[PDB]
Amino acid sequence: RGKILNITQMAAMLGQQSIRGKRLYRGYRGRVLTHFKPGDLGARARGFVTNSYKSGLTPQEYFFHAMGGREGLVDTAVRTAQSGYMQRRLINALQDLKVDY
Amino acid sequence: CAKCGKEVELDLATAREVRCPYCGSKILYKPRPRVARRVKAI
Amino acid sequence: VEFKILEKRPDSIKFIVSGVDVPFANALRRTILSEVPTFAVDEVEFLENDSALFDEIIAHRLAMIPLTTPHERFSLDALELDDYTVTLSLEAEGPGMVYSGDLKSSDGDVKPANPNIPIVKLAEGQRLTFNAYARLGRGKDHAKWQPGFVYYKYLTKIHVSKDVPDWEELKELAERRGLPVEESDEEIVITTIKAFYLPRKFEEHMGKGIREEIVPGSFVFTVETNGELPVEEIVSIALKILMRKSDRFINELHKLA
Amino acid sequence: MRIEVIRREENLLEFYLEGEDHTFANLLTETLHENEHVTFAGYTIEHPITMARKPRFKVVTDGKITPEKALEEAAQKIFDRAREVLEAWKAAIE
Amino acid sequence: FRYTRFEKARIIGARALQIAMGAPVLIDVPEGITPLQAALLEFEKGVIPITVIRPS
Amino acid sequence: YNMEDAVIINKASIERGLARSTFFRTYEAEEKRYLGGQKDNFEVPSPNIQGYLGEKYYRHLDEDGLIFPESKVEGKDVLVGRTSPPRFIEEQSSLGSMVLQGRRETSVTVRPSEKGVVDKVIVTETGDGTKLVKVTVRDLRIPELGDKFASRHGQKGVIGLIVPQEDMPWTESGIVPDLIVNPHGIPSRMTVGQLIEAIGGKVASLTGRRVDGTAFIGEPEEKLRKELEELGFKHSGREIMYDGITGRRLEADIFIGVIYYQRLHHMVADKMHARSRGPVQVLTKQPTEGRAR
Amino acid sequence: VERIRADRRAGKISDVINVALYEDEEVKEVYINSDDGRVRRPLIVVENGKPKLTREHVEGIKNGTLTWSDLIRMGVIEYLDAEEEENAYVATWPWEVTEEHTHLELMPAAILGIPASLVPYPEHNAAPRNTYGAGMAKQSLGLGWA
Amino acid sequence: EPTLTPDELWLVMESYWKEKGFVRQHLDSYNAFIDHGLQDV
Amino acid sequence: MIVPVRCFTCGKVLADKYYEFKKRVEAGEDPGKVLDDLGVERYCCRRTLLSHVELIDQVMVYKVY
Amino acid sequence: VCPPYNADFDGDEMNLHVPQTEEAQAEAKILMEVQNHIISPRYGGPLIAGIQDHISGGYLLTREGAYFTRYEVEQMLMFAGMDVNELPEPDKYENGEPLWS
Ligand SMILES: [Mg+2]
Ligand SMILES: [Zn+2]
Ligand SMILES: [Zn+2]
Repeated sequence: RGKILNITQMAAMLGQQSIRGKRLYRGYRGRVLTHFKPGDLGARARGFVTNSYKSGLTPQEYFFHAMGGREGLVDTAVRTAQSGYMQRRLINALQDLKVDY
Repeated sequence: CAKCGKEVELDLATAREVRCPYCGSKILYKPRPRVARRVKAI
Repeated sequence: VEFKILEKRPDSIKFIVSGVDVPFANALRRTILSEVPTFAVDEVEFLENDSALFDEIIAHRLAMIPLTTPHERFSLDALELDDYTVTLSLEAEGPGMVYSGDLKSSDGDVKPANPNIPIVKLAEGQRLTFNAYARLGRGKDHAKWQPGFVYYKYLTKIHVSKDVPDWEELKELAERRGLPVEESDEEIVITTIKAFYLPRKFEEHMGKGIREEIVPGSFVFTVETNGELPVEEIVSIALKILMRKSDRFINELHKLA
Repeated sequence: MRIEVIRREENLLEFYLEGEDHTFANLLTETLHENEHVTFAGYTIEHPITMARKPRFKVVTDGKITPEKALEEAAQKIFDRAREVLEAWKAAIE
Repeated sequence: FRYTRFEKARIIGARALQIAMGAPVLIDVPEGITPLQAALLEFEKGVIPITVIRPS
Repeated sequence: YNMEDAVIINKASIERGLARSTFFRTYEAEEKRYLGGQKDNFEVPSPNIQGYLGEKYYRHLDEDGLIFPESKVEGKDVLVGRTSPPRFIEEQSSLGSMVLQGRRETSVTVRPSEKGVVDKVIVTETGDGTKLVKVTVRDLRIPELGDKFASRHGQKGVIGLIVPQEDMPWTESGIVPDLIVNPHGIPSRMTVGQLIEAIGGKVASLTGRRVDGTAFIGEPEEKLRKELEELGFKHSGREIMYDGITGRRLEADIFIGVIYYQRLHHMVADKMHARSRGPVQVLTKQPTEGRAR
Repeated sequence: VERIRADRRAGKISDVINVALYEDEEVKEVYINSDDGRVRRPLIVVENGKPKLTREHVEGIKNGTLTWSDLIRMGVIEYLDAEEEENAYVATWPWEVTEEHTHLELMPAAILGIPASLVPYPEHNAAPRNTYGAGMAKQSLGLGWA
Repeated sequence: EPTLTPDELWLVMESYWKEKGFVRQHLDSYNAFIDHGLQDV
Repeated sequence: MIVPVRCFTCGKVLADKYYEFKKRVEAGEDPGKVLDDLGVERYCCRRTLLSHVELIDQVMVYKVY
Repeated sequence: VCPPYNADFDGDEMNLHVPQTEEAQAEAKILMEVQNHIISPRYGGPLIAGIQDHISGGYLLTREGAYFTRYEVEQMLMFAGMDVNELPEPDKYENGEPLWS
């Protein structure tokens, strides 16, 4: 139960926070949250958490982290659906084959 | 027998309507008997 | 073997045993928890319960009351315990809180050791009548039959050399908690008769200037009970069980070959 | 306390001791290490749920004394040792 | 002649069923044993008379 | 016995009260009035035929067919005896049902794998004009092997073994741990909040005031560590522990805290069941579903 | 837009009226919302950097003088919809109140809901663990009714 | 001046919950449906 | 649900010092000495006395005959 | 045996059925028993093996300087089924005390 990436993610930066590729764009007409100035593409504004899990996340940063965590939740239940049907195809096509003597 | 909503007992059997003769309400609680039962204490 | 009783309080004792070793003390310690027998309520026969609690909960609490066990009357060191049964009855009625001192016993020698324990609160018109049964039992079968506690620690001495900056604070700290300190022209000797939390300021010198040495063969014990047996007596009864247990083994060995 | 011998061999004895726990077992094992002739002496409690009352001992000597004789002398040590402590105790609380 | 895994399982399975319905057993004494476990000891000694007709 | 999210619980602690809980259920046997004029009549079913259970499953009923309280119920014991009229003396004729022509049983029984004791037997009238009886039965249920425990952070787990109090490692004071948690679960999930709560409960218990932990304006982390030391304890939460089996200090320091757990209701009593050979469907011929069937 | 807002704060017109000015380079629109299902949020108005209605009223809230009905009429608390929030530059703590902030947040710790508020120190965990932990509080066993 | 501190703001918030209900929407909307909305249909 | 008569880890009676605790703390006497002034050494015994709710008074009012 | 089932331990449930006829029962024990499935057909490698504590404990047992005193060695060979005779022998280091690498 290891990864050097999470031990470092407990005493250093978390890093950027992404959603399926692009950075955080989905919000108000010109900004993400209503606590920044309209028209700021800066590092801190567009979703970059600077504090670690030990020192503690601030209110803006904590909300950004939730946007990145819902991604993992949704996906895992969806990927199973396509796999299960797909397996039914190849089983009902190859189950007849045997190796003769 | 019986026992009701915040009062005293009633008589036994039934044929017709079940109402308590004083609070005019109609909900009964069957009273506990007066016997002995062995409950182990683990 | 020689002892040095540090303190004797009502129903507790702390002492320093010397001349034994690590294996034997655990034989002693484990025996006090799991072997020394007391009296406790085994089962309860309810006659009527119009109280605010369920039958099992009240029944459960009756088993938790520590009962005085007279050790000079049967055989507490025997391997086959005596089945002598005592009947604790009670007939109470509300309003008012039911205390532990209201229990009636069928034998004046076995009474609740502590009379101020609340059992259950009774309101108006709620009657409560029961006859608790008490028997002898051991701690390994059920935890209600436990005489008390044993905790032991290594007796260590901490040498704190005077080269360490602000060593005086250790002297001041030790005196606040009551640990015997002997001082000379090189260092201070601290006898750890209780837990010694070192401050963080000194953790960088832990090893260099400050080092801890264990005294081989000296344990500090803490025995405390609840009132069923005198604390002076628990150790006495415990050792006899140990001796008696081992003796049987030799008898079984001859019956093998 | 019944002894069920599992296997007997030349200077080797493994056996079950019904009715015992870690208390008497642990004490008996390290007491055997003072006897210089007993090279190996161990115990274990296979699966403590199904059985935690019968452990399994193994005693190995060097040939000059049987394990059966070795235990009888060894267990005698505990009896004498416990007796001394009890005497000190009683002669203290005065 | 070394058996394949599938042939081994079948032979035991066939042999075990015979042992239930009668069919005298060789030296397989100990103490009370199921019909399955009876076939295992007999096979471990290479005395099973069933031969595999190989399709060739 | 605690690897991969399992938790070991002190035997003594169970046995003195910790996590005990009671389960409740209640049945709703009514009195249907058929349009033809017949009625149900709750009476003790006369030892005859037509649905009669035959054994002494009906021993607990009173004279009027309602149990009286504090009578231990178990297995398929009957709670209330009804008798519904067939209303058609020639409708079924099930190859032996022509001679008896009696009265259909239909008595409400407790579900198969449940036990416990009856508590209250109400009896009243409905909005129309009949008589319905509601009987509730309670169950003791002690926290045994398999019940689920979980903190409020996400450390789900099942009770792994209920080890005797004696063989438990203890701290150079009087403290004996209740729950021994696997150390492979904290730096894997990243629940730093779990460690902070452990220290926070230790300080809170000693001082006596309850630490305030609301998000963003909670008690600053550094104060709990700086107060814990002046109360008389190594700042890091660790202590010297003695292993209860043999008895020698572990050559490390062992962390210890006060964490708030909570017992979840996925209790093993409602999962285990076995099938030997049951009744199946007639027209489709497949076995039945659920614990009630 | 300035007229209606300042009128609402004076208590002359009913409190459920919010006005927002959409600001394109060559389109001007002014919206007035008066429906029945909009989700709003309370915020403290601040003017010239000083948050309006200081400790004088906190002493009276802690006392038995003015309840919350009195506050919204007096003109300190403003219910902002999504639409009005488009022009507001909300601050967080009372320490960063420059002469640009239009409003000021109350206690930010109420962002989350009723079961996720049961977790102590939620800002120190990972996002998936909080979801589990919040979702498990709705299944515990206890006493919820005398 | 000391702006407030967080703690005093908490007292302000506190009043809002005690006076009204946590279940405001189902209760308030039903009260409006009884007077106005009935006669309207 | 009246105070647990034993602690859950350390076997030591505790009901006999609940009530006397509560009324004394509800008058201004700081808890960090009241507990100390009584026989409460280790913290394991202390947690069960500090955090408890004794709902029994509310539930008792309602009846089941 | 808790990579092949892909089970964890937080309440997951498993079912067990018992074959009856003598041919079926025999067939199950020779062809599907666990020991015949240590290597997985997907890739050439072992599937049933050590998990979390099994690996981490193995490191502590074999580091430079893990000297186990005589009492512990004796106690742990009886915990691991193995059954040796009077050959713990011969005590690599006897400087401090006679002990085992
Ligand atoms: Mg699972
Ligand atoms: Zn009435
Ligand atoms: Zn405690």
